Amino acid sequence: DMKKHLNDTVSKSFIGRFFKLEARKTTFTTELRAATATFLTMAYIITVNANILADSGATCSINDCSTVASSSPPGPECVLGSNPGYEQCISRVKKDLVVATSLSAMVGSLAMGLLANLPFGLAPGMGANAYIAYNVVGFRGSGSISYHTAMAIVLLEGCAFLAVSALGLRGKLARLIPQTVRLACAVGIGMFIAFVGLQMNQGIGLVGPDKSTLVTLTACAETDPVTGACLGGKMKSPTFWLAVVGFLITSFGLMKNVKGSMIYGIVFVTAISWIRGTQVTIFPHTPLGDSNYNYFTKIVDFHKIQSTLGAISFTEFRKSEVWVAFATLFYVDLLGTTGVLYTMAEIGGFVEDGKFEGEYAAYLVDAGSSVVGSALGVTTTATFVESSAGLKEGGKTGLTAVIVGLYFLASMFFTPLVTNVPRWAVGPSLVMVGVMMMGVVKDIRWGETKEAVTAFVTILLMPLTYSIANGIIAGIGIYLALSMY
Amino acid sequence: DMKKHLNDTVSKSFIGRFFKLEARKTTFTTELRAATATFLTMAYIITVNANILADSGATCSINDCSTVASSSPPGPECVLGSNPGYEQCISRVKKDLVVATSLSAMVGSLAMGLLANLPFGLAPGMGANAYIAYNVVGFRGSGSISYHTAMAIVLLEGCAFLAVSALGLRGKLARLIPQTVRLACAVGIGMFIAFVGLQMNQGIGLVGPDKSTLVTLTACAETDPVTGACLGGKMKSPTFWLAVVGFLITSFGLMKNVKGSMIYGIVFVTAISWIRGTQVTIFPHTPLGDSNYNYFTKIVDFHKIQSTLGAISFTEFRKSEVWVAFATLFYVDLLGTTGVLYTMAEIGGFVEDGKFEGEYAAYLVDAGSSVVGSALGVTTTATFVESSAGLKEGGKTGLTAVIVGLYFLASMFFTPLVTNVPRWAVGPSLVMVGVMMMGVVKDIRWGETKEAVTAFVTILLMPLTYSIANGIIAGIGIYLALSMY
Ligand SMILES: C/C(=C\CNc1ncnc2[nH]cnc12)CO
Ligand SMILES: C/C(=C\CNc1ncnc2[nH]cnc12)CO
Repeated sequence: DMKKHLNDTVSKSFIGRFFKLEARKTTFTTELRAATATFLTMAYIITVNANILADSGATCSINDCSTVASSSPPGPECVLGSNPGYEQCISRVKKDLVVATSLSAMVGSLAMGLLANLPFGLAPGMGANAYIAYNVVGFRGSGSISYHTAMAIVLLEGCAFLAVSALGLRGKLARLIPQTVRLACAVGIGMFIAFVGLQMNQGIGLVGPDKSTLVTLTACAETDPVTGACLGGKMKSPTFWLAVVGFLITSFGLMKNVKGSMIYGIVFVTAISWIRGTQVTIFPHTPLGDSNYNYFTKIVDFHKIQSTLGAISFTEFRKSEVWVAFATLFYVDLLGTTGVLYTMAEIGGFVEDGKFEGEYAAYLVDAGSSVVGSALGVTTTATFVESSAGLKEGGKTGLTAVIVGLYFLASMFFTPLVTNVPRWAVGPSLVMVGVMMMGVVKDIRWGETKEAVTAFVTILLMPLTYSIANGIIAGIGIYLALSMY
Repeated sequence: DMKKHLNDTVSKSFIGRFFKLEARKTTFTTELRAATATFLTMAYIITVNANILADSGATCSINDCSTVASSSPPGPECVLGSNPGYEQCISRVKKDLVVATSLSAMVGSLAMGLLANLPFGLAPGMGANAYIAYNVVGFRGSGSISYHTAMAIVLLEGCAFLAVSALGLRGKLARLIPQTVRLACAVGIGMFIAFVGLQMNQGIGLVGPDKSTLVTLTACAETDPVTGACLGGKMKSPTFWLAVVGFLITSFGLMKNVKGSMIYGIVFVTAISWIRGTQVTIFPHTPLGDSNYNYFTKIVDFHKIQSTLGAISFTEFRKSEVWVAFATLFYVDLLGTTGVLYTMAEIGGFVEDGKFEGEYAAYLVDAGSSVVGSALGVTTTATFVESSAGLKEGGKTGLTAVIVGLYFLASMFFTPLVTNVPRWAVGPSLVMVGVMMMGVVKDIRWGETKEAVTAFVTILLMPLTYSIANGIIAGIGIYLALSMY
């Protein structure tokens, strides 16, 4: 009877009256269990998002390169790599981005818990970060838009979404969109994300260049340090097989319904790779590896934001090729939010005939916690679909988001253990999230050619052309041209 | 009453008794209408397959190159292009391949009509030719296997299939395969075929190379003649827009259910491109264009096979990297035939409780008419899924295949009109067939992760790695590893 008296003294306290613990039958233990389940399922993003945004040309630029035998280092030599100053800068930025993402997940999860009494969790999810980490800012200073404007457009989009959802218009704005294009985009983004975690610059290394044909299987061991082409060997890379083993371990966690799956595989691969000396190690004997090991000697640390702190440059909104990014970010956010939260509501005992009793505040918290992320060094956030563990277990009030935020407190003190995760351990998680996103393709009306052609074009043009915007543009254009009357 | 007496004098003739026109209620007019419908739907392959196999490094080799200022032309300079002798050789081979494909479609359609009394049509379909035109023989002499062995493996596979289906084993052989892998392969082959008709060497030219990322949108006009890289311009290619217009015309033929769709778009684009003088023309003012126009001056011709006549080299079955191609061709044929014909049977009034009354001969005719194709210059054939027009209209006997063969007689006399079809008019047909193949993805069990992971891996690894065999191997390996007990 030890649990019963704790539950009832909590319920009769002011917390219980504030959250109405008596109504919507549930106890403190069930809510805590739901919160820990959701955290275990969704904890994979503290490192995945940080690693995605770290190799995305952050504040570090050509001005922070080291000194070489030449007079001054020009552009395309430092951003490529093989330079100590830029590597140290990127290591510091990757160290900072973990704390930035944890703070961005806490601010917004606490808001969703307090302002609205709903059991959800918020953090900067896939999509928008996968969009403006390789398509807008490019890979290490590529593309046309610098990193400063990439946060400015996120701030503008968040403010625009807040304005649009405050006074009621977004309900009538996201309903006129065709039904097939929404699902086609949702599938194409997942396919593109899965494709990203395969190349031999951000993933395991299963795909590379070729002269005659564009893409060829090159999981190859002799790997040129400067660029990444191989001088022999095929499907004998010591790291690719370990990554595949980790992916198999993760995949054999989805069946039999284990609590959290991706995090276990990530930590298994990382723990195996932490061994100093083997050919699969993450700390080599170079001075960079020595510094990384010296920092890893201590397991807990209190890092302070010093590099990518709030710093927004509003001096680039005078040209083209930037407003299109804003338009497509608005489109993607509107596509996601309009469906994910309403679908998530049905699992719980919340959906009513024509209202939700908390929709208005939940939609404003989701958009509201985007300015805080833009002036932090991260991208837009969204209600997580992979929070169904809590709704399946229990808990109908704001003891899920608050406890998730309290757990995320105990996630930024372990920065040394989250900064040395190898790049090849991320790939399996990206592939798994691509599979989960693609799982919805069975809801598309493939019968009539009008929807089938549009869906196929939108799905295909995203991974091949390596740009999310082209798929949406080509889907909308085909749908408009076919329906000309 | 003019039609009635023709119908009854045909029925009471020996043809009617031989085909049992009285039973399986139907008349001569209905069967002829069904045959013309099937021919109009499926006539798109006389030129598509010829164009696919023409730029696949045919008998033409380094020994047929012209004379230049150097002593002798080495390998990688002639097969690339920009040489008169090789261009003339490839033009002659493309001229011959149309007649070869027409003969291969006739022999086998007549057999399916006479030996078995079923209304189907046979021709070398997509898949196997898309496989051994860019993956085995490669693009113009690439890869590891010469063109001579590519026909030898087809002959061996056809003989093996005939032996396997003669004495009953293939019924119990194609049933132990997992259900998800079959559909995953069927979708991946379609995706790969659609991807093929996009590159700027065999398709419209929407996809090309890039340094940082592997694939980038490059529908670009300034196009280097030697290789195909552009020195400026984007999405302003005068031929890409015409190809897109043709694709739209074809797509606005699938709704409203017009008889044949792809052929109309192909002939529209080709007729527009036949104009001499414009920047989109197919006959330029170079001597090659002058010779092509001189041959096009006459509209009808009786071409005789002179280059790729039966010529099989059985001297390469001593090494590796060839038996794997045989195994995967056997796998693909077994995957296709086991489902397409049984599904096609249900539409007609033929399927019974446990038999088909004609399955045994139909399965042997399909495999039997592969040796004749191998010793002709083409690839394996299969019963066409896009013959549903006849079964929907009428006709329950062998007046469909015989009339289809008679029509294919009136398709090789028009070689000049089938040899000058531009390369950019083929792409829309490839994309449309990719859409039709992908349409089946809704039948895959995406619920459980065991099937979803396998299906996603098999679907994704085909277009990215640019090889059909890798997708099948990676699907089978994952399915075997996940189910280890
Ligand atoms: C809505 C956006 C991205 C969509 N991503 C996600 N949307 C919903 N749940 C998730 N879990 C992980 N990532 C996501 C960006 O605004
Ligand atoms: C079975 C094979 C290829 C599958 N291709 C096709 N299978 C069935 N119908 C068709 N129509 C056009 N192409 C096809 C090769 O043996």
